[PDB]
Amino acid sequence: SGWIECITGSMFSGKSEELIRRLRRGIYAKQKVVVFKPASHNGNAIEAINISKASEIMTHDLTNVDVIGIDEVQFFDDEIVSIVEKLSADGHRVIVAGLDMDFRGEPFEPMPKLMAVSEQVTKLQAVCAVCGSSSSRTQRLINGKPAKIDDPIILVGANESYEPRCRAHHIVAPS
Amino acid sequence: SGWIECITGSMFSGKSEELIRRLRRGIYAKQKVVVFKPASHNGNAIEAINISKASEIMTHDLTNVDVIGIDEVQFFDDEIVSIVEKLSADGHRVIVAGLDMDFRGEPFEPMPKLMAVSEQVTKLQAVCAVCGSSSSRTQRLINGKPAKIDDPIILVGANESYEPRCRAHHIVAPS
Amino acid sequence: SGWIECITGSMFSGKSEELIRRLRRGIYAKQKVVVFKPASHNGNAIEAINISKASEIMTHDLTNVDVIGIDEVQFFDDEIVSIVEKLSADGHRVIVAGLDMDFRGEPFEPMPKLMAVSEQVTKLQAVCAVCGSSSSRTQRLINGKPAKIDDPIILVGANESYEPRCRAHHIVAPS
Amino acid sequence: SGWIECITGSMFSGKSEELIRRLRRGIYAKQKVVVFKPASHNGNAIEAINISKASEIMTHDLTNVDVIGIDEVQFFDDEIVSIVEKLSADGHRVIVAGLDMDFRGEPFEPMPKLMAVSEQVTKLQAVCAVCGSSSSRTQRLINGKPAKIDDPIILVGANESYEPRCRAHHIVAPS
Ligand SMILES: [Zn+2]
Ligand SMILES: [Zn+2]
Ligand SMILES: [Zn+2]
Ligand SMILES: [Zn+2]
Repeated sequence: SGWIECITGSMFSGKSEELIRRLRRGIYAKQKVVVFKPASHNGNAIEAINISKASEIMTHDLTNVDVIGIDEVQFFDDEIVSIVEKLSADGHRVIVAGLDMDFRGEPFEPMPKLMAVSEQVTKLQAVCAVCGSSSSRTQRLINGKPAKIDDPIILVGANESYEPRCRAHHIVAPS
Repeated sequence: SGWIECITGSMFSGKSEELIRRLRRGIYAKQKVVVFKPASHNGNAIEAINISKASEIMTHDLTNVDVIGIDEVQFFDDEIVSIVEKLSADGHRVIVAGLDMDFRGEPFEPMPKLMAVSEQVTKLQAVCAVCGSSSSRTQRLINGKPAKIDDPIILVGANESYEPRCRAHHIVAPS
Repeated sequence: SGWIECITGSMFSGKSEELIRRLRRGIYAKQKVVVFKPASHNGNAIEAINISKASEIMTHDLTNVDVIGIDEVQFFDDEIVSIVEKLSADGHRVIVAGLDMDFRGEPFEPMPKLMAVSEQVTKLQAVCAVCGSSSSRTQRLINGKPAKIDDPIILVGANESYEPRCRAHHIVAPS
Repeated sequence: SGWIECITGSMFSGKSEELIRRLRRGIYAKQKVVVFKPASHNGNAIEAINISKASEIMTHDLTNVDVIGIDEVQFFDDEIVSIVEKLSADGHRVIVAGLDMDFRGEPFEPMPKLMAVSEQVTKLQAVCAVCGSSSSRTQRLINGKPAKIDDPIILVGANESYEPRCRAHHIVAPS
């Protein structure tokens, strides 16, 4: 039967690299492997498919596919949850990777529900760019200073950066 | 600084035992440790506190407490999330344990949000009572047969049982 | 088929508690479970067997046993390795728990070989009794002071204690 | 202070990829990172150093290096163990990756001792090329058939291959 593996953590934790590592094990086992993302060994290669909408997944013929990866799952909405549940019901090994929290430390839909329903959950940590300890947050900086709680995701002409930080060095500025 | 560790999995996965194991490490380190639950080494013992409401946690003086456990967190509502966030902000190591899903395979509030915000997440599996493989679900049986999707949690006079099952042997009957 | 799971770590890491947790999953799956150590749910209970010698394991009829635990494996010599390999070959789930290192930080036979050959390996950490960080060592103290590199395991009339410590607070005194 | 992380598993388990993933977290934290192997982000890149002998490690000036990777550690002998112990004593985060067992299922020196002494140990599994279950072994095939227990590592003109297999599909032929 099928199952779901969930890979999560902050922006700099290497989630996507870990997803690919797991998928490449499929290749060496002579399995057919695909990875969906927001838009090789002895002849066997990961088939990568760029998508704009979660619903696109079901338009592909996956009957002969053993392992299905889905990267950056926070890009999609709650629809991806039932898709993943159906795929694993159908007998596929499904591996999903995405952010646990945004820059504000707010949970990123739909990872919470995916973590709750998945057979396996791995939360990867990064390393704090301030102190070098294990980190769990992503610090957004705008013009050198911590982003404010109500700063929009998209800006025009702003100097901005992201870095991994531990809880102790993560700052969300007041609105 | 503080952090949150999340222990989750099905009813028969040993979540509570794992919570206690982690807390007892605190004891051997000569830390002060408490565990809250829904209602010892060289003199140092886990202080267990039975509570009916999440809000009770904040009525206790925890200033000198190093490690705070909270068991069966699915008993509480979303209020427990900000409490846990505050406690870890305050510098405590907070360890929460609770169910990931109910008998229907539906996510059990508030574990999804807690998993999303926690530094560490461990999903424990049990062993399937049918086939002996790793299990992730809890099968509810009423009068020998799989519970229906819309069966109430409380019954009068029903023969009922729970057992660990893998996805392949977990059955939710139609309504 | 069978496999071997290895649980290791320092004296105060809760290895034995973790072993029991895993074994109790067997019970809830209605499996027959035994645990060997150096010398219950719905009728199904862990059968505990106290032994002086590794060779005793093979004198017991284990044909109907699903899960075999062996605690404190550092008590036994290298003979336990082939026994464990045979048991897992025979189709048993074998779970072994024991110390990784002694008070000197020296590897404790036969755990290194067992870790190398096992399908799964879990190294548990404790909490440092000095600083509260994750610990990997056991500090032996004799008359208040770090034990010396060539201090014997057995003493007469000595004041001695053990506590968990991180590498940074673990001290082995010169001979 | 420093510590040692050990990454192990069979030939097709992705050990080297996991090593690189961990090292790249160092980069994003603005740490100085090097990787030794048997013979980039915002200006910061992993410095890779090809070596023939473990003793070469100590001829490099590592005083300003935060994280030290060592890949394919089974290439080196027991000398690498004290080198790694010294480096971690010196305050470095040391990450070692290497094979747990050879094609015969025999422990590969010096990984057993490294696993015993390290703070963290991760054994990665691959996927069985026969049955698709989790695998822990590497099957060596010579002229289509399982390699014999006493077949040499080096051959002239032999058709040979390696594939990941579970214990149940791993075969070592009699001598
Ligand atoms: Zn920090
Ligand atoms: Zn089953
Ligand atoms: Zn310490
Ligand atoms: Zn197989």
